[PDB]
Order: sequence, then C-alpha cells, then structure tokens
Amino acid sequence: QVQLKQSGPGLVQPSQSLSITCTVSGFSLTNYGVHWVRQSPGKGLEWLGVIWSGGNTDYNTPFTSRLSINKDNSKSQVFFKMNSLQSNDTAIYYCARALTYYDYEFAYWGQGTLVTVSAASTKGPSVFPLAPSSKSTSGGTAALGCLVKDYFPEPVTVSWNSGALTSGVHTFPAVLQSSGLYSLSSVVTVPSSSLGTQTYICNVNHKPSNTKVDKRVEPK
Amino acid sequence: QFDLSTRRLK
Amino acid sequence: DILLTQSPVILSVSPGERVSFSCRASQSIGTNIHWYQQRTNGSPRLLIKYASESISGIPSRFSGSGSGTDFTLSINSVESEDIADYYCQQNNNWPTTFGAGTKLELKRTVAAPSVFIFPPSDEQLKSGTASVVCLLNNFYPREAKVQWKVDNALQSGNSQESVTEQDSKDSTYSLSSTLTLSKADYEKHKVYACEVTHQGLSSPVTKSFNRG
Repeated sequence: QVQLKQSGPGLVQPSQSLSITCTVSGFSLTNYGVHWVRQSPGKGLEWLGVIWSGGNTDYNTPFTSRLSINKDNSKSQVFFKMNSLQSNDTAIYYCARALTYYDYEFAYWGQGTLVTVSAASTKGPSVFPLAPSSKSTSGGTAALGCLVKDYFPEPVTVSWNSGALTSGVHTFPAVLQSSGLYSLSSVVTVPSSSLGTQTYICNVNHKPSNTKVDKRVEPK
Repeated sequence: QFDLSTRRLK
Repeated sequence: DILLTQSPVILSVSPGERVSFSCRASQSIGTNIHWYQQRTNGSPRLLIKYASESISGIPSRFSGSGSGTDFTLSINSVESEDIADYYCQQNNNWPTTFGAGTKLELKRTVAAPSVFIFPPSDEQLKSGTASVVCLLNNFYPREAKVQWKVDNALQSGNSQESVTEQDSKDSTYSLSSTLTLSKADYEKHKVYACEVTHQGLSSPVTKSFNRG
C-alpha cells in the first residue's frame, strides 16, 4: 500500500519559516519523485516543487528563492521548508506522488498539513457537553454533542467513542469569534433508550496545542 | 473560494 | 503559465442525471489534462489521466474527453457520494497548473429539519460565559431562518451559524446556531427560545427551555 503521512498542523509567525515532513511507505524514495502542492483560499491548488529520485529539485518560479526540499532516502522522509511566510501563505500543504517516476498525474497524496500564518498565540479549546434531554429527543432519537470553544488555530479533530461511533455524527465547520478564536460543535443522534446503557465520549484533539480531551456527555 | 476548514469550495 | 478555466462554478443536479464538467485551456495542451475529485475534508483523488484514460479503483461512471483547449469530465449517473469539488490539471507546459474547480451539488426532496436546543453546561457557566446551541438536523434545502428570543426580547448579532457540507449519504444539510451570552446576562433571564423557519415546515418551530 502506497502511503504518504505528513506531520501535523500548526501556527507559524509571519516572516518566520515553515517545515513539514512527509514520511512515505509502500515505495522507495530512490525510485519516485515527491511533489509538493498547496491549496489556499487565494489561489486554489498550486504546484510548488518536487524532489526527484536522484536528489535534483525543481521549484515553481514564484518560490525558487524561499523554498527548499530535501530528503532522507534511508528514512523514507521528504522535508519541505519555506522561508519568509506571510498571511496569504495560510494554506493546506500536501506532498504527492505520481503514477510513474517522471510524471505529474498525482495518484497518491498525503493527508495535507494546514498551516496558519498569524502573529497570534496557540490556544487549546475548552470542551463542554451538549447534553441530551427532552429538549433534544424526538421519536426515540436523542441528539447530543460537544462544544469545542475558543481555540487557535484550526484545525481540531473530533471523534466519538474512540472512532467506533460515526453514524449520525455532524461536526460543524469552525466559526471565527470576535475574540479571534475559533469555536465549533459536534453532534450525534442516538437511540434515546441507549442513553442508560452506552457511554458517549467525544474525543477532542487540537494538535497545534497538543491538547487532548475526552469529554463524557451525559443526560443531565 | 476554497475553504480551509472544510476543504471545499464555498 | 497555462490558465485553466472551469465552468460553471456550481453544478446542481438530481440523482441519476448525467453531468458534465468543462475545463478550457488558454492555449492548446493536446490531451495533457488530469481530473481530480475532492470530497469534504479530503485530499484530491485522481479520476482520469490524459483527457480520457481510466484509473484503477475509480467507478466506471466517470469518463473524460476533449483535446486541444476544451475538455469535459462526465458522470453518467450521479450518486450522492459524488458530492465534491472537481478540478482539472494541465501538464503540457511547465509548471503544471490547476483549474479553480467546479462544485457538484445534489437536489433531493424537501426535508424539514429536526430541531433540538441545548442549554449551557454548568461547566461553561463556571467560566463566566453561556452558550445556547440550537441544532437543525438533516434538512433540505440549505436555506433556513433561526431567530433567538430571550424573555421575548429578540436577539440580534450575538449568535453565529455553521452549516455542514452536503451529506454524501442522504444529501441533507445540518445547521447549528449558537447564542453566546455572559453568565450574568444569562442568569438575569428565564425563557430561551429558538424559532426555526424552513420550506419543509408549515408553521415555524419553536424549541425552548426555562433556565432551571
């Protein structure tokens, strides 16, 4: 199985630099080049550069002066580094691999690293229960959730019961509050008759602040 | 425009 | 750089219809175009290579055609799992460039929202802030009105809305409205009401609680 696994998301101060590691498996770096693509609100999908099997690099013209790509063949690691970042460099960064060693049709992508460029500070969220009750029950179905409040930057991962509960889950897009901190809720509907037997836990992981919270949500 | 939270066009 | 122009920007279709995405190039690129799918919270998925060549693991309903400057990605029978953005890429000229994308939305029957309301947690109240959350679950189409009332005072400007992307399984949307008060203001009042309007409801739905 071909895979590409990138390091986690995080905040980078303006003018400072960006560093992402792409670890590959299911193929050797000595046989394929590894490309870097990013996706911004400004310019959508932009191709940034590539490090080839033998170490050579190409960089898209607007980035040649602030972009460097290196690798460790033995460790199956590719390193992306970009200098002098500004705010419109806030993007999802991807590593990718083409179908053949020389081509550009990207059949394999990393999961993407969301880099935020901003002068602010990293803040972990508080997690509050959205408790099931009569006011959230309808025809045997109860809704419940977690309020993931006041963190920065995006993103946060939310799961339920350590991945075993996925059906009927809705994790809403984060909104930016006037405080400059994000907030979101994640809800799920369950049979109301399971509330006395099953435990419901939202697993919250805000990787940029290394904050991991498991919030047990109970009928009040 | 592309949205970083959802990775979708908005 | 080649400029790739995808049209239109949004496509809305019903399940089982055929659908076509267009990618126009600012100069001839032969057949050097690849197509990608991006689902909600996903990475791009490669669909077609070199205008029309198929990819292992991609459903047969996807196909592409075209040459020169004018290209087409086709889905012969849309499913709700096809809800995504679609991008084209040219690589006849360095550097490889991407189109700005087309959004594929799905139609379906009107579905009224289920409405639930959540008071603030005693946990949050300790911190000095009060969030009241109103949830509108699994409805179509996306348009809805949420109106907050506190002891019959209409609230304005102190709530925020979030809407999920379209559900890839049943084509509905869900919406949260969160009303945020200070603990003091919240304790100064009794009746918290979320009133909901939507095409699928014949009269507005109010869900509400008394603090306590």
